[PDB]
Amino acid sequence: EFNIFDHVLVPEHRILSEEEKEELLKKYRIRISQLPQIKASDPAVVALGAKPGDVIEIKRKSPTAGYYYYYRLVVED
Amino acid sequence: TLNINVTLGLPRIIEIVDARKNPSTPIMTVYLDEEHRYDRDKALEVARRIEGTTLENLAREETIDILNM
Amino acid sequence: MKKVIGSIEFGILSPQEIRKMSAAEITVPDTYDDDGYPIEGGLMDKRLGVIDPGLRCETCGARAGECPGHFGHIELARPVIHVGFAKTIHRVLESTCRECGRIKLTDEEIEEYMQKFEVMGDRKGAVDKLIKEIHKKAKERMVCPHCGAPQFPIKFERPTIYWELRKDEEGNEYKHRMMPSEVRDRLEKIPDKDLPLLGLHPEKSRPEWMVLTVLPVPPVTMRPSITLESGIRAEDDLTHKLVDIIRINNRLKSNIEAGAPQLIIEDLWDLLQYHVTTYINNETSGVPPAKHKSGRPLKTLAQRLKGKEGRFRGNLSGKRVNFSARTVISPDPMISINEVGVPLAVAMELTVPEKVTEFNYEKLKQRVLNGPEKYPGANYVIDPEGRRIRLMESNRELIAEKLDIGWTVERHLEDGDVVLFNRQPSLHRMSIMAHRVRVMPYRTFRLNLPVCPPYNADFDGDEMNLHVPQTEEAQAEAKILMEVQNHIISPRYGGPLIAGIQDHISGGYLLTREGAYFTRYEVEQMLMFAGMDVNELPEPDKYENGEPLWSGKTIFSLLLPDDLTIWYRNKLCDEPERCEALEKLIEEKLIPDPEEVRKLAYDGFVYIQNGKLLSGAVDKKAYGREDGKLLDIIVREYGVERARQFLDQVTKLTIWVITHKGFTTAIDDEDLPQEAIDRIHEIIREAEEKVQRLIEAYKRGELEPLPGKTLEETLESKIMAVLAEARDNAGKVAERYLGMNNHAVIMAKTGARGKILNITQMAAMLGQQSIRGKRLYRGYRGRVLTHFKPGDLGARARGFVTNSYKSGLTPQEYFFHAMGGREGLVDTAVRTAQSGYMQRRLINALQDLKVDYDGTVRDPTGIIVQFKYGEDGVDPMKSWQGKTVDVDRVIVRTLLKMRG
Amino acid sequence: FRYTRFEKARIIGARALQIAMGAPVLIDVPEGITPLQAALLEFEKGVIPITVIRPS
DNA sequence: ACTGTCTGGACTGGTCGGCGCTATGATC
DNA sequence: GATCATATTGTCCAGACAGT
Ligand SMILES: [Mg+2]
Ligand SMILES: [Zn+2]
Ligand SMILES: [Zn+2]
Repeated sequence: EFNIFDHVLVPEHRILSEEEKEELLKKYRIRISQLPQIKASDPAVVALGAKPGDVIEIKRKSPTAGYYYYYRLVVED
Repeated sequence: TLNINVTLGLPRIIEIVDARKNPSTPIMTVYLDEEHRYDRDKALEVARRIEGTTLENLAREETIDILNM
Repeated sequence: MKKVIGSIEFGILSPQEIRKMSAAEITVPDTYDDDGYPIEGGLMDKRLGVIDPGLRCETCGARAGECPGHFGHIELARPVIHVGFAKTIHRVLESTCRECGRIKLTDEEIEEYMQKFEVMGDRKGAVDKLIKEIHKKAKERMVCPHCGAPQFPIKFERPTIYWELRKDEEGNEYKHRMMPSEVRDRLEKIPDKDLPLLGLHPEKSRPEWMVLTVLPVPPVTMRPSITLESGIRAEDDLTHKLVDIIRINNRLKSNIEAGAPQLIIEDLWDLLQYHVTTYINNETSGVPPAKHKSGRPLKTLAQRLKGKEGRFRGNLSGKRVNFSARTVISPDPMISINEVGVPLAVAMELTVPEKVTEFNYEKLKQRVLNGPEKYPGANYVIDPEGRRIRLMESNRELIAEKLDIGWTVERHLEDGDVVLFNRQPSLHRMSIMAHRVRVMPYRTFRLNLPVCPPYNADFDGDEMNLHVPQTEEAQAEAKILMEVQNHIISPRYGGPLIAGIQDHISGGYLLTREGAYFTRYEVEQMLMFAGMDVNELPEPDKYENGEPLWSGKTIFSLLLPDDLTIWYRNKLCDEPERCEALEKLIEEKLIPDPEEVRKLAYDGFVYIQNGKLLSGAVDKKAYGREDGKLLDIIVREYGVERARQFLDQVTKLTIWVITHKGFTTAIDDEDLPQEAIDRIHEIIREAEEKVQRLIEAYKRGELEPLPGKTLEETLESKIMAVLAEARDNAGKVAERYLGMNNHAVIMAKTGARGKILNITQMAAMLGQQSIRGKRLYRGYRGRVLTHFKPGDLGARARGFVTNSYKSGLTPQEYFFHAMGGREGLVDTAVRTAQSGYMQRRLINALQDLKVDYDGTVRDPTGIIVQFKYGEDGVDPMKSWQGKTVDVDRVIVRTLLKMRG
Repeated sequence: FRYTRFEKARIIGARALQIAMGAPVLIDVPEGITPLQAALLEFEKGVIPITVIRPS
């Protein structure tokens, strides 16, 4: 089958662990509601098998910095 | 500048920033695998598979007949 | 001390709050009597404030101009529905029990929504969706779970009419009109616990408060009354609307007290409801707007807040300011780019308040002694007590001998003062910059020519605005952040914006071209004119007839820093084989001998070695806007002050060079030999023959249709392609015979002004005139003009101008060119409004975003938009061609510096 | 540690405001200059007493 | 669940100056 | 001939909504 992550427009998506999520929240001094949101019906979310309440680490292909890290919180539809 | 059939310019950026559900004159860029990207015949048959053909464009003229109802 | 506003809490005013905050009760519709005095109990009662200068407020005791005004209240005979809350009233009525009064939801559902509300509270969209879902769930329920009472559907009719579809005894369905009193009684039974489920606050916005019982009349300061030149008072629209409301309410109260039949009561209630609805909003759909006696549709509270001329956009987000000036601008190359020419009359009117200190007591005392009529002087003096004293001839000495530490002197504008210079429209942040005041006797503003591209300002009648900061903090902010030299590089594309223009580019090309030599007198004069700090002339490059001569490259090299090395290809490079040898010589050694470089020097390849222009000529690629590599390198590697000095010197040098050498254009610059004209005519005839052959092939059916298009569009595309190819061939033929000695060709090629196509149109031909990307077709049946035969699809009949500007256009070609020009003008005048609207939308969408101290970009709520701005934390203004760091340039510069 | 343009502008504005209503200059300045010029000279001499509080 | 229909809204900034317009019918 | 109440109630894009 055609994986959703093989597209050039789709960056790598990885589910953060609990300790990784806590460290990310501590680093930026933000709550879980101050992160960008991603819908639970997103193709990347259903491909990763994530559930609402998790934080997805996105490895963007930066035109300026080469590789850039973005974080999105899974929320219900 | 205002105003195939791609209509770029200020209307295009306006449609992009306004998050239009259906952009004017949508265009789909389709690529082919190794079995079809080298020869024109495979590309032509892939295109004719993608392209939607209905009866009204195939017909030359329309005439309603009453004898056969 | 002093306090600031931390937060604003909104809500609906209760009738008790309106009664308590009211200073008087208004019952008399009349405002002024015959004598002009205000009427007690009227809308212009002195208890609500004072407008007339001789009047005194009964609530404040103050005079006009300082009394803030006081609110009133009107006791309505019957309750009325607020038009701004009608949809909310209908939603709450549909979502609540008619007799029980509770929300039509189960206890478990209520608890579930209560817990869900706390999770989604930051995003108002989630709260709106939850409210909509709760309303949809409660709307379909026809039996209240709390009491089991049956419910009926409620129909909402615009603007404030509610219908209940009750059932008769026989089962017939009839619409029952719900009066505002019944609606308010239904809304009063809703408990405070169900209010958060309905989107209302128990203490801030009760549902029953949406039905108005007391109407707060605004203070007279909110609706000022004026007198005309004929003595007739001109009341505000709100005053007339309140007059109508008071009259209708009084009539309704009198009819109620008289025991009038119910039919009259409903009619008066509907009239009062209409008047209140028009008072709240006169542009309500389904309502005839309230009209003045003359037929003017009155504007009300809703119209005073919204729109371009509303309170927000017209008075809050933007407003007129003091200490501002505006006049026509004129060029001035003699002043620096950091300076602005201020008229003496403007300078003597605008004042800057300077406090008297120990180090400026004498200067301010002299300013006070000079007076307002002697420059440099002062107009006003402020004592430490805080009062303002106007300076005149009688008291200028008394104030001057009374001056001490702590006084404020409003002296006239002097040289070196910091002011804001702005041109409208302000599309970008470079439209307002801080300049230095230069006082001039004439009546026009003076702006340096390199600063024009940031303002997009020419001198065909342009006017510009000047603003003088009054506080020390504002002056410091303008001096540090908004100075002209600090914004040479445009943050939009990371390139030069404050750069040289047409005459500077042409003068630089004339000075730095091959074979350009100047005498000792000319070199000394241009050095003095440019302000360069040169005390002795360099060694002469060559001697002619016993007189020393200096090459223009040698004079230009005095501007560059001694440790600057750069090489690139400019716009004048037409022979790459000559640049290839220079590039190979530079690459092979990396420190080429200056004698070796000059042997194979080319004007198309500019090479600067240790601040010496060994080869090349100056063009738009040197210090032009968006293309000047030398200016961009000077800004990045030597700072903004050095770049400002370089620009100020080079502009004057190029201006002197172009002024005294002689630059001109004449009618013979577009002249062409007979052979070129014959070739152009042959090309035009061949194109016409090809078009005719294509038309004949299309008529005979031999034309092959293009994929995705029919025969007509295929023929049109082929004809347009043929005509474009013919125009390109004619342009090439014209360019062949126009050499580098032509001044117009110099201007076009160097990038100073114009294009090669501009010279082509006057020399060879205009080409094909088209509107909206298609050939001209609007006109008669089958023809644009009557002079052509019907059905003619030829080039000449469809807008192909074979003539040129020099040869002269035919009347048909004149009409076609007029059509094209009209299309262009219409396109510009239409595009400007859409571009402005899109810019306003983007500005309002991204106004709050800023970079924090940790590099993140966050909204005011706290949501992180970007964990690092631009994903690399680099300002686009300081980015090298959109990249983070220009590694190759840094490596080359460091290697050259260490090996040189 | 380097000052940003906004921080430098704020410091210069605060110093000029202080000089306008007292706060004698800590360095010798030429006569007839504005308080803003005095604050700029103080910043150039590196004698400013105003510091910047940054989040931590 | 789609699909055509009804309704609401906003219509680039600034500047220049001019030219009108802001009661009426019926007693006493 | 002077005064007095009263004086009427423009295309296009996006969201919500009956109909099949
Ligand atoms: Mg102009
Ligand atoms: Zn008052
Ligand atoms: Zn109930």
